[PDB]
Amino acid sequence: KPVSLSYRCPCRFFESHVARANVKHLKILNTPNCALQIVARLKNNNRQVCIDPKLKWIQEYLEKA
Amino acid sequence: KPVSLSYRCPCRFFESHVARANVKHLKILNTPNCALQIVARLKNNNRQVCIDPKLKWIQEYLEKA
Amino acid sequence: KPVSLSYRCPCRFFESHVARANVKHLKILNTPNCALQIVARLKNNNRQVCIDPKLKWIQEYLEKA
Amino acid sequence: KPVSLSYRCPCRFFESHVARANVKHLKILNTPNCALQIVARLKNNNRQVCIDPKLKWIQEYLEKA
Amino acid sequence: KPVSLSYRCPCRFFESHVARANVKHLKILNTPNCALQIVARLKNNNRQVCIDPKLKWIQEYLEKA
Amino acid sequence: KPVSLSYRCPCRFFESHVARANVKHLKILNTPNCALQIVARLKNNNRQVCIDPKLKWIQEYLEKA
Amino acid sequence: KPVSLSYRCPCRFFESHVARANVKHLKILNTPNCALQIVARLKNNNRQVCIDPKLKWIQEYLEKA
Amino acid sequence: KPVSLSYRCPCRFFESHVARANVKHLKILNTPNCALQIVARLKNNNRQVCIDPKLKWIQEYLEKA
Amino acid sequence: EPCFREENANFNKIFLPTIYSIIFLTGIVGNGLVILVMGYQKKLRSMTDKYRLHLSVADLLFVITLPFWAVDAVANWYFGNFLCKAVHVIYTVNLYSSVLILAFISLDRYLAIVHATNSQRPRKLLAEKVVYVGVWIPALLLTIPDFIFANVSEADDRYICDRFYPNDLWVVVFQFQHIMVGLILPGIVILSCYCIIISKLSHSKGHQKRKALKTTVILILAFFACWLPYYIGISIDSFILLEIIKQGCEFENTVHKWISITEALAFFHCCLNPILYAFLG
Amino acid sequence: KEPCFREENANFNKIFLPTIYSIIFLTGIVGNGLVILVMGYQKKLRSMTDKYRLHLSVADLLFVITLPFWAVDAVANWYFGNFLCKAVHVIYTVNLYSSVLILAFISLDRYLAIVHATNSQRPRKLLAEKVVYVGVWIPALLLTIPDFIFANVSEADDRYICDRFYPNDLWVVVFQFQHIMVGLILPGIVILSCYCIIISKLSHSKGHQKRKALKTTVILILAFFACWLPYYIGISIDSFILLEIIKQGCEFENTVHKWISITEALAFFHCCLNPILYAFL
Amino acid sequence: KEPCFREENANFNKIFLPTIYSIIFLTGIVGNGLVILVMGYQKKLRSMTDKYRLHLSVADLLFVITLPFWAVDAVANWYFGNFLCKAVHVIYTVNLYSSVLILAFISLDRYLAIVHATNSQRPRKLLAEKVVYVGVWIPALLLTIPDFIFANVSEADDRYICDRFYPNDLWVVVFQFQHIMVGLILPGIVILSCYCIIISKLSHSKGHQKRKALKTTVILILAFFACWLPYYIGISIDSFILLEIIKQGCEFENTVHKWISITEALAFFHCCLNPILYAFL
Amino acid sequence: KEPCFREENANFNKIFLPTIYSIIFLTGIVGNGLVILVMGYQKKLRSMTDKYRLHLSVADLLFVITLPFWAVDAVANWYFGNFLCKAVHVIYTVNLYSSVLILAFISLDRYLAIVHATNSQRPRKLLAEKVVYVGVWIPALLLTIPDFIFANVSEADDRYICDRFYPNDLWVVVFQFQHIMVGLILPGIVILSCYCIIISKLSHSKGHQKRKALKTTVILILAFFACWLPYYIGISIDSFILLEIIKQGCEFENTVHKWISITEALAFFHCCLNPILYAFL
Repeated sequence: KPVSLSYRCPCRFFESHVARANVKHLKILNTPNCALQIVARLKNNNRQVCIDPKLKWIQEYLEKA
Repeated sequence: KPVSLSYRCPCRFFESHVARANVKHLKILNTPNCALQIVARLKNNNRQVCIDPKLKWIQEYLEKA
Repeated sequence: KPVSLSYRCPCRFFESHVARANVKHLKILNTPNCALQIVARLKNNNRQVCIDPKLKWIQEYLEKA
Repeated sequence: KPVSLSYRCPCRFFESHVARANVKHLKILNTPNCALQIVARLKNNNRQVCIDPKLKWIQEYLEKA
Repeated sequence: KPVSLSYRCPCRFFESHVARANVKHLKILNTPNCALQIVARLKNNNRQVCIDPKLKWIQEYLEKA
Repeated sequence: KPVSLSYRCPCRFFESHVARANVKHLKILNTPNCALQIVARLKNNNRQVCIDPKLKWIQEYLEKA
Repeated sequence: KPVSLSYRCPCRFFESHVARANVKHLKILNTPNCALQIVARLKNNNRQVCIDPKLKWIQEYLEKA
Repeated sequence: KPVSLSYRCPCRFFESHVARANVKHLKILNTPNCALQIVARLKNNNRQVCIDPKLKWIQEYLEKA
Repeated sequence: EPCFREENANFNKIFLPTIYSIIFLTGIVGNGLVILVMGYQKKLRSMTDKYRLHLSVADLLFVITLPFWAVDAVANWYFGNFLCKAVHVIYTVNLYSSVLILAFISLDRYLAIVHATNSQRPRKLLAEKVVYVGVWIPALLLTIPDFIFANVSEADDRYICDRFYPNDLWVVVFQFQHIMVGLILPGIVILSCYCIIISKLSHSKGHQKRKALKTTVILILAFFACWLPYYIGISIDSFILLEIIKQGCEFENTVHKWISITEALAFFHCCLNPILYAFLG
Repeated sequence: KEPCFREENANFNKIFLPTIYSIIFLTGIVGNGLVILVMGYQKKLRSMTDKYRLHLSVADLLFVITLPFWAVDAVANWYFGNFLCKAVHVIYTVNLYSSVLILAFISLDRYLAIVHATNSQRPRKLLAEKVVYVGVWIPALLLTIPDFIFANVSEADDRYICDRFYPNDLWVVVFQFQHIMVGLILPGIVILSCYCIIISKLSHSKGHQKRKALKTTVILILAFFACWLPYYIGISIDSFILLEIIKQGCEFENTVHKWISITEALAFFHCCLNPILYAFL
Repeated sequence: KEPCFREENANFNKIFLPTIYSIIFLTGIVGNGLVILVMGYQKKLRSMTDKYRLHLSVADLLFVITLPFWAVDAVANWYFGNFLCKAVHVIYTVNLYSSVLILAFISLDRYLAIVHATNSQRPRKLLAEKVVYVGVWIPALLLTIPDFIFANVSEADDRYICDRFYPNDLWVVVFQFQHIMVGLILPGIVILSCYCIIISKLSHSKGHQKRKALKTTVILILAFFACWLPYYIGISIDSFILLEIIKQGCEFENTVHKWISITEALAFFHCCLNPILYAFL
Repeated sequence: KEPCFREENANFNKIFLPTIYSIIFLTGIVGNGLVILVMGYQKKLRSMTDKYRLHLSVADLLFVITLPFWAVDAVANWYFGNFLCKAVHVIYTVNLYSSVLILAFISLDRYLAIVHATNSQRPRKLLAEKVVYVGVWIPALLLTIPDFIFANVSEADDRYICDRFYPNDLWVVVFQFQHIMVGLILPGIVILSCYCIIISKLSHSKGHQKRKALKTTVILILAFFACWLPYYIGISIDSFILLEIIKQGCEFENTVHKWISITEALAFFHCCLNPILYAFL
């Protein structure tokens, strides 16, 4: 079945440009056996935008625990 | 100042009973000189509740990256 | 007509596990010629769940009048 | 303390004129050292109103255990 | 066209049982070339119900001007 | 009490320019020892607006009785 | 294609009767390659109505900058 | 009155990042003793945010007339 | 526009009976003591004490009917029409009589200080004969609309003890007459007599044998400071009624709350004469 | 026709109640310890009145031992079982009745001293030594039997609150009416009657200095009744909320309960003002 | 970024402003009329401070003449045109500068009298007759030129507000900073420095009675500055709200505006305390 | 279980805190400058209490030097770096401990003077000259090591706040409990014990005039503890909110924080009253 009805990522918006100063509490969704879906809320625009799991600021925020 | 009020925690009663399917957005609050607060917005009740840092679902979500 | 369009019960959730401490004001529905539909509200989750008419706590709450 | 204000009960104006068809959910309040208060949510006005403990409809709904 | 699908009155509740004490501000609808659609809101039930233009209380309220 | 403010009506600035088609509910408030209130709920803005008692549209609406 | 589904004017309410005293903050819509759609809010009726780009009051308000 | 408190304008904090497509209604406030204050209601967030008087989109919208 | 006069005054129904009961207790105790000491034992010495005895009589008459207002603040008037008329008549009689007693006190002090050589018989003639026809007869004559218009009636929720006028112009002209008789003309008279008293006392700095002016000055100042914010509130409400101030109905509700609170606080002139008698201030 | 509309979000009461409780606890414990140390142990009492005041201080001392417990009950909930709940309740009711019966005894002693200044010296001694105990302390102890049986700890939503629990509402109306009567009406009438007789008899004196000791007594009694008046007015309105009289308010009942808590916190200042009156004169 | 949205319909300000304005108007007109009548027309002044206090009372009378215009502007809107608007604004500005310059002159006169008590008597007469006018009234009149040329009335939506209208916000910031400086900083530094010198020199005396007249002066100066301090703090915070320092608040600016209005109403009580200090000593 | 619910605006606190801070700053700087100028430089001290009051005024001057930094931190945000943050915090903690240790020294000196009035004159001199420094100033300096280490500036949302930062909540619980203990419990017990002994021993005297100097001391100590009591109650309730004892409130924590800030602003009036007690007697 190469149509993929189920198993849909919220992995689309892989935006490299992420501002750590304007970033609110980013949410790591508990997707089972998928990629790391990190929806970061932006305090400047009051909206949640997805971020790719390769940014230096996101990795530094995840490692600061 | 012997007292401190401007800087308290968001850390409040870290629950160990959190459903991974009901956890839609587990926002990790980035704060300085505090514990790793992880407030997850539920799906059934649409209200943010705390999650403990030793939870298996939160560790599996953080280990997906 | 063994298909039963109308006259449906709310007697599905016959859950024996009922917490009396977390039980809010339980609603006994006025359903004529039906079983005792006791939809107990839970103070922990702020939701109403049906309870079977055989629990000891529900019988003790009904008999305390 | 000759006055009492902390244990106050929902035992005000016990009416005996309630329609059984208009009664959607008759939530019986579970309180200690209080009367058997039963507030029913109406269907015509969608407002909760109390019912007396000697009502025939409430007794038939309670015995429907 | 003997169906009269258009030009329908709201005059469907010609109830003589009208309580003047529980009557709120009754609304006289501006229906052109129709009967007096006097919807008398009831303060007891917080609902708007039409009344017939022949009650003694409604005529006394209309004449008190 | 030479001042007398305990019984005042909603009786202020009855506007003559009132649309007959926009009048949905011309609520006639029954106020003793006061003028006949002709406050009507509008249709364009859904706000109650007082009408004149000598208006032709209100008289034509009240003359259907 | 003389039908023109998309790219539609709000170039309809070209009302010359504009009151500058009752005019709220009028909005000039940023429509490229179109006429100046100036929708003026009215403080009397709390509604936005379009105005033609030829009124003396609208031209005096636009030139007062 | 060496201080001034009454005529204080709603013309503060001029923003310079406004999208022309997101600007649905750029309401220009008609007030005295201030410059051209123009707050545009956004389409994505449905919230009014101001626009600078030297913006290219606002100048193109004002130059359409 | 629909005003829809509804207050939801949950605080007033618990605060106004407290103030009314406090004023009733201290007013009936102080006025009973003052009437027992001076009006029965004849312990009065100066000419001011006759006017203060008249003021205490009017004060006791008002605080007798104060518990009716204390009941009417939280519950509603289930007493009767005749009691409603009597309570309103006694209220207006006290309200004008206290003001006219204070004006007569100021005029007596003007006669005593300035005309200190010949005004001995006129002050006695005043305080024995002219005080009745100059205070109580106008106070009883100004209660004719209280005898006519005051009636208890339903307001579609419960009973109300008030008055009902055919037109609102009657309401605003009676409010303006109440402001003009209660505050403006007697205040002008008192200020004129005390300005003349101060200007004449500045010429007599060599002797300081009299200090009975301080008691009357303190009493009059405390009375007018008690009655000033209620008069300001009803003046603003009277200008609201005369299509001058048109700022919505939430402002009218705020003016109603201010008038009720300041009217209840303006009954502190009941605990003014005997408290000043106790302190000898 | 809503039954209760139960409301527990009083955020300011849990932060204002322990502050007032701790201030009154500290001032009461310091002042009553000093008064009992000076005039109870060292024999520094001179006049006949002070013995009664010493009794008052003992009652005041008994209250301020149990005042921090209520402070815990202001911000936490009760953890001390049922015996401490019964002891705290019986101590508060004993102190509340005993202070007003002591003031009735002081006022009647002043009536005996002022009017019968010639042949009443041994009845005053019999009043202050022998019959005082069966006058105040025995009725205050006998008025605590329903406090002894009915005060307990319930099973709330993990609270364990400490209160009396009645079989029905008729009992709480009867006991609130009896509390209003014995706390304000009969001793207030007795105090007012003795003071009216004292003021009437004192006018015959030629400005004697025997009324110099009356000022502290009337200041103490007036301060006590001014402290306890708004709480009594509030519980009168709350008792009239029952018996279906002013039933139309539902949030008004919650405002009444908040007023009861605030005025009951403020009415514990009667323990504060007994040694404060000894610090001054 | 929401710029202001300055529309909150603050109803309690429009009922609290005319009460304070009318109270201050009545007591200011009565007290300043009495002070000008006694010590300005009859020649009752004895000490050298009374001439400066007469100047202060003249300025106080000038301001309380135009205070009911501010009451009418508070509860209604302005109807008196532009000439009366300019006159009211210029009178308030000249009174506000003249009172603080007069107080600086009183403080420096006290410095000359206490320290140089031997060889400085004719400099005090030259201070109090000749150079006082060019000391206070000439700079206060020269500080009113932007008040003369910028105060007007706008063509608003049937309100016609009385205010000064500036070309830009830089002029508002500059004139607010100049107002804060001339009203508080330099006369406050002068008064504090001369009073520190007075207190340092007064310790060498052997408890002389020459400091009995210093108490009224320091009480008047302290009452004036305690009246004007919170308004100055509020307008300093408002001036720092401009030029982008505290720009993160929008409703905080409206709270600052309400605080400025309330404290400006309460800071007009400096007209109250000049003849009140003459009523007492 | 909601995580934070942190209040974001606190609009009235930002306009009320600099007003109180500026009033206390001006009065403290003027009064403490006058007290140090008169009794510290000019040798005007007579009794033994004035040396301790000079020490208290030195600490008061030190705190009111850095009070405008707290005003700027209240209405703006901190811009002065970390060294000024550490200096302001260490000066505040030094003054807070030093004032209460100085007051304990005054009370124990009064106990030595009243009880041992015959053989204790050289121990009082050794108390006031030599051992006072290691009594108050050395423990107040040694109690600032966690204030020296842990007070810093963080990186908030462009705020740069000035606060003491701890590794975990156990440290802030321990240091809040230690602050409550050293600030209220042990010096309060010492002061109460010495004053109980003074009052018990003073009853043996025949009404001597040696207790005339005790009134100013007990008024100063009572004013200090009445100023500091509600802040200590608020932080005790906050400390018991910590360790999961009161856990049912989430907006109650915000109300507790607002109460702590308001009562901490009002508890800086202990700098005000020390030279105010010297202005009076």
